[PDB]
Amino acid sequence: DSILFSYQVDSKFNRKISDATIYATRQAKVGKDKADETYVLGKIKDIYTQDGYDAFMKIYKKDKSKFLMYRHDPQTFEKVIEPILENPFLKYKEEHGYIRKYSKKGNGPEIKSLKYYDSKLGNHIDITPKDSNNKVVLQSVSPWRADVYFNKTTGKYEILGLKYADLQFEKGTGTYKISQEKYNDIKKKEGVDSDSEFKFTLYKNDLLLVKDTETKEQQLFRFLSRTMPKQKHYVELKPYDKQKFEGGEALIKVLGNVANSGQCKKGLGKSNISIYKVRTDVLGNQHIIKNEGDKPKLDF
Amino acid sequence: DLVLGLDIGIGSVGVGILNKVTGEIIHKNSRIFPAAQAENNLVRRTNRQGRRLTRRKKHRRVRLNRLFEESGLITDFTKISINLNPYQLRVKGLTDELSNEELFIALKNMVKHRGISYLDGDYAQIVKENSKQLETKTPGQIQLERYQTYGQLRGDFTVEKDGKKHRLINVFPTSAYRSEALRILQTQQEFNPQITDEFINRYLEILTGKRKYYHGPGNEKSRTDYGRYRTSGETLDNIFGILIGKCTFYPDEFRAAKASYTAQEFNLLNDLNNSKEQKNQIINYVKNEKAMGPAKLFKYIAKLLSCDVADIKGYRIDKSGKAEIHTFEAYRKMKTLETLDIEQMDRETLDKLAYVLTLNTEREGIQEALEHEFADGSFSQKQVDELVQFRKANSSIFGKGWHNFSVKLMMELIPELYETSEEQMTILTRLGKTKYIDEKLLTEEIYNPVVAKSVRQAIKIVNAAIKEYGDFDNIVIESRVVLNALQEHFRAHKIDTKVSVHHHAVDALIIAAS
Amino acid sequence: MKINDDIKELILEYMSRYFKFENDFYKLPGIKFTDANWQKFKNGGTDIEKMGAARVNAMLDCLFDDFELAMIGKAQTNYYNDNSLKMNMPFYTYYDMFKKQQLLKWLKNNRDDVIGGTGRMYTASGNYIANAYLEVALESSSLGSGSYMLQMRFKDYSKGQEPIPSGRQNRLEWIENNLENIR
DNA sequence: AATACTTTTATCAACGCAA
RNA sequence: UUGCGUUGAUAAAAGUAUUGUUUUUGUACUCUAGAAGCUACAAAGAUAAGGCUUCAUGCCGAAAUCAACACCGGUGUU
Repeated sequence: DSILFSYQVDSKFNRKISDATIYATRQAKVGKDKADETYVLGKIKDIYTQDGYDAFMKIYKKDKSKFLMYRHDPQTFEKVIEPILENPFLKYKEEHGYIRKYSKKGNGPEIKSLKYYDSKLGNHIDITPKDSNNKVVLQSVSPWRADVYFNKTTGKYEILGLKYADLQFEKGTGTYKISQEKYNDIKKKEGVDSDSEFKFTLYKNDLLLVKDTETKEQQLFRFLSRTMPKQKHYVELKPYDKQKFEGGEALIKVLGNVANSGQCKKGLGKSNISIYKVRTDVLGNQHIIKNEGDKPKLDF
Repeated sequence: DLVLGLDIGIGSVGVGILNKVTGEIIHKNSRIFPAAQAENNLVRRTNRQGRRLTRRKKHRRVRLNRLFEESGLITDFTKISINLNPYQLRVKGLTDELSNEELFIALKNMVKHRGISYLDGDYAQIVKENSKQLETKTPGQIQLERYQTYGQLRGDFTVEKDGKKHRLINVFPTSAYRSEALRILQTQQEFNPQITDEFINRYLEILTGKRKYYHGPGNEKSRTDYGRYRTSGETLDNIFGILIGKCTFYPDEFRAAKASYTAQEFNLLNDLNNSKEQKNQIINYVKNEKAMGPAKLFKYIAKLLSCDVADIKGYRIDKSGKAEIHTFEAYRKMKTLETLDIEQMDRETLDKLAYVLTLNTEREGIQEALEHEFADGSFSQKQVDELVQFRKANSSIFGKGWHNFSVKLMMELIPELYETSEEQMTILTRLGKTKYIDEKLLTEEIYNPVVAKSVRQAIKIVNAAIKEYGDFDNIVIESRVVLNALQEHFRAHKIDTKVSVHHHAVDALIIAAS
Repeated sequence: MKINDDIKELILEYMSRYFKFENDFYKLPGIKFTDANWQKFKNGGTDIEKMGAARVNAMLDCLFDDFELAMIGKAQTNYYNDNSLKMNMPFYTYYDMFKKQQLLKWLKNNRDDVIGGTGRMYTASGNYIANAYLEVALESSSLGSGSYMLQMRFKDYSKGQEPIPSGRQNRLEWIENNLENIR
């Protein structure tokens, strides 16, 4: 086990920034609510197929108040659950036709689809139009790289995270870059102090070295991403020898053990820690660096 | 003195190097890269062409705004009511007077949904049923009838009639929309005199205007590398003209067309040679005298030598029958043209008429290649029209392909073919980076994306190892392209090196020992 | 902008530059320190970020022009993004460098609209200091009633006992000849 | 963000005629 | 290893059409001319965030290329 590995680095900058699917949100009270919250909506596309009935009864056996018709047209929902008592929607279609709504007469519109409160809002991009009333978002926003900062007045590391959608074609010359003020906002949100020293930046499959300060241990990782964007400095790592981290396998003293799933989501924003970056040759000759340059690369 | 070994996989190469007189490991390593997925280029291409479609729809609406503002009908476009029924005004303006703002509404709605034009198989049956309906009305009348009868207008939707059920669809040809717009514009011209005939020609150009599949994107001052207006300042005529292949031995010359005099006389010569007087006799007989065929050619070789056709060795067979022999089919078919014959014409003019007629597949490309490439040609319009109908008449014969040779090598070789019975590879036998290794061969010879990636990353490993340590004599690869590549580089660099074709590192170490 | 310890050093530097006795400054209306509290502020005692907003804005409004506070914000953006600047020089020296870069751009691009004058500064007792600083403005950017939108503020550190000349041409020649002595 | 059409150029295989 | 005649698989690039998602508005459905914005239908706008000049059959944006640094296709080190 004196074998050396050699990986390939992924540092391309203009990739898929998000989905192209335009989602809708509402503000409502669902579940264990003490206030309103924003909910990404969903839709059952058609209920008379085999999939739409299964999705309907899944939502119905989870929670009945998720449906928007349950809150905005209740008696029609009563005439929706009278069929599900005695049989289903396909049988009603092949006997009586389309499931119309409640009305005085038989002249209400037909019911083919149903919206509900799908989930809570996570990472998004606010693309709300001018004359709109609720929020309109784009989901599935991917991460690109990390910038690692370090301050001396606390003696610990802080970690940034840039996405693909944090860059822009600019307004005078059409170059692809991020400004310095938006970068100051991203530095402020991630908790980096203004007077920290920029150490290096990490792409995917970039070899990381973690050393300790009290008990002289050494661990080597591969960087993946900048997961869990609610509390700070958490980094997802991968092994150097294999492709996975299955089990509650121990790594070093101060980090801990991998979770039950197999994912290594650690917090490197702590004291008693030390980080180097490894730049291998194509034959595997590991060269260790401590300072990359003077400033992070922002113009491409 | 040292032996190199490589184990090549899909996304990994394991590599090792030994000494073989002692048998200790000098180096071992594992190089890991992601796989060459072709699903990402399909995703990127699909999105680019969808973005072009969205762009050109919006530009049609912008061009309609510019045309309507330049001719002075409407001043501003902010007070236009978006809550009027466009099909009602489109069917009303066929006989009545549209009030100058509902005309803009009708024309904008008509340019938003034009039709298909590939027609001039359930989907084919539904669009033919819809054409069978539109032979008596315009499509605006059909859409208004569907609207005020069934409530629905758009998509594909099925309706149960009194005794039958039929699925409807919103697909009409472009000719019907053009006829309806021409009728509406002539009636409003009879009413409102600000819509001159140049307005009608400009609007119909916006409506039925499409690009050609051999043009591409771009404009005269727009300079695309995906279209005919190349970014180097020039202008191609057909973008599939710089994609035609090279010659087999001189890799800087364009190929020849299969349907000319030169390739066809070369093919009949190659099937005849496996002497000179009866070569020329059979060739002028098949060239000038008609009602020809392969069985007729074997009857004629029974005729002139006056024997039964025996001692046959040089013949190709098909699965069905036999007597596959080359003929002057294209030459004899180019003789039934009512304009002047091709016998007493040049070989350069014949071959470039064959080029122009083989590559271009429809009227405007054929026409402007005949007008633009034949310098000072001064061709008439009658022969252009009959060559258009001639190319339309033979698509299976004339769009055959392109001959694998070039006109330079074949003009080097057509006289020589006759005097001796000799074959092509023996005839060509008889006529005959400064330290690092190239990326020429490994970027050209691509069988798959996966093989291309893995072999080029392995060759980077190879040349890094030969830079670091020194010379070699044995290189092992776990095919023949990389073999003769390395063998010719090492003979040209005067080095006798024999190249022969955790886990992968160990396996490369093992085969380096083997 | 951002209020931190670097703004405290910049405030104390420019106070030592324009006022010659410190009690001309810390007793101004709107600022209004006391002697023990001024010694608390000066000698590192009080944190500047939890003070009143109106007092710190009054100090910055007295010591700086309106365009100069914008240049403080832009130099703060550029300064905290580089380790050379952050680990070599303090913030007031880099603010001086930024200010003279803007002055040189003014002199290069449009030389024939640069005007200047003698600046006058009111003390705490109502009496002014005549000739406290040198005003440099662009004449095209005038608002009216003697106000200019783009205006900077310098101080000469020459060792010769000759004053700045008057007139547009003479003062422009003095500014172009003494570009290392003003600060 | 998916389903219908049209077209061009090129390369591998394998089935034969020859070397 | 090289040429010709058949038919399978693939790759790269081009031109079109109809929906889908989503926002406003109108009409219907519902509750008392107002309200709720569910459920349908129809117009108009957007369709990876964005950006350019030449003013238009306008154009670009989801792939591959890869260890860094210094001195004459080569040359030295952590």
